Amino acid sequence: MVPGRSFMAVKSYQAQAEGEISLSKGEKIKVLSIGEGGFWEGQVKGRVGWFPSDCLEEVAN
Repeated sequence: MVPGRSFMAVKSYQAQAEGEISLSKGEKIKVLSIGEGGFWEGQVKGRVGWFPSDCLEEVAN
């Protein structure tokens, strides 16, 4: 439900939809919105949109 802790991307992503955005391995993705399944909205070095959380991972380790 709209998390705060910034998650780090473990892999890059190539936007395919109209509201989808790309990603960058090692880039700190700041989630801003969420939906269902492994998909949610976030921000990456500027690029803010929708994308699969599969390419994202906590920043604990």
